[PDB]
Amino acid sequence: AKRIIAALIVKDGRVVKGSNFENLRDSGDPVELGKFYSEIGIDELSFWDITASVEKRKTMLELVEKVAEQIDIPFTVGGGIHDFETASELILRGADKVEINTAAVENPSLITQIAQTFGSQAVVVYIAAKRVDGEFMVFTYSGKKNTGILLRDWVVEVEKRGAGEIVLGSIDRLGTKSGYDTEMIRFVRPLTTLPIIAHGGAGKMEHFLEAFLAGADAAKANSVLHFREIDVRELKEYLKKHGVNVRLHHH
Ligand SMILES: N#Cc1cc([N+](=O)[O-])ccc1O
Repeated sequence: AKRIIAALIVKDGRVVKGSNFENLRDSGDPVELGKFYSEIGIDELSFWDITASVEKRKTMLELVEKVAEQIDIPFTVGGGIHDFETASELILRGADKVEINTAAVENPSLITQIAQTFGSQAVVVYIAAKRVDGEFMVFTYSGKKNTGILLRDWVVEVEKRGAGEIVLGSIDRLGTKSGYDTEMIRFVRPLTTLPIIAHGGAGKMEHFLEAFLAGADAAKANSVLHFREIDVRELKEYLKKHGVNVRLHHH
């Protein structure tokens, strides 16, 4: 089974750079846009917040509460989640999963701490990687720091610490529309039993097929969806056509 995940970069409760969906009352409203995606076949949403520190905590909690009210598919929230209490408030307020990267690399036990209370399934570790001198290396602080840690080693440790999913982000392909980094995905696939979410490089429908052939369990994309370079229901139809298994109350 494969998942298509829409990623929305948000700031001050707005979708950064908005969208091309003229049928929407507000093409820059993350809740309405997310709601719409859920109705046309997106399997999950992922929100990445870049609000300034002062209002950030409150803005992210308001976001997840509003989203959880209106949508029924799973969603992830991320962006500067650095400790357990921040992760916890967001999950309790409505998010299904939290995404972490830098804070996990600096304190791998953070993975375990969140999973202890909320289950491994609530913990998504984003791994940003790039080729450096012929090796896949792990990068932190939004791609600014080469940690010197090998991708191979961090993937294995991440599963060991109890993460539920890995987002595998190729800095080599980010923003290029040249396609997902399938060599990187194939490199990581045999190292872990966790679901792998491909991120970085999506430009056309065929890129998604290639990513799944590489062993990804999900594929995440941003502006190619919001600017409607790819249509969600067309993409699902296309994937199904070529043999990809795509899909189309607790007290
Ligand atoms: N969600 C998300 C997301 C995360 C990162 N990131 O953790 O570098 C980048 C782009 C994104 O859309």
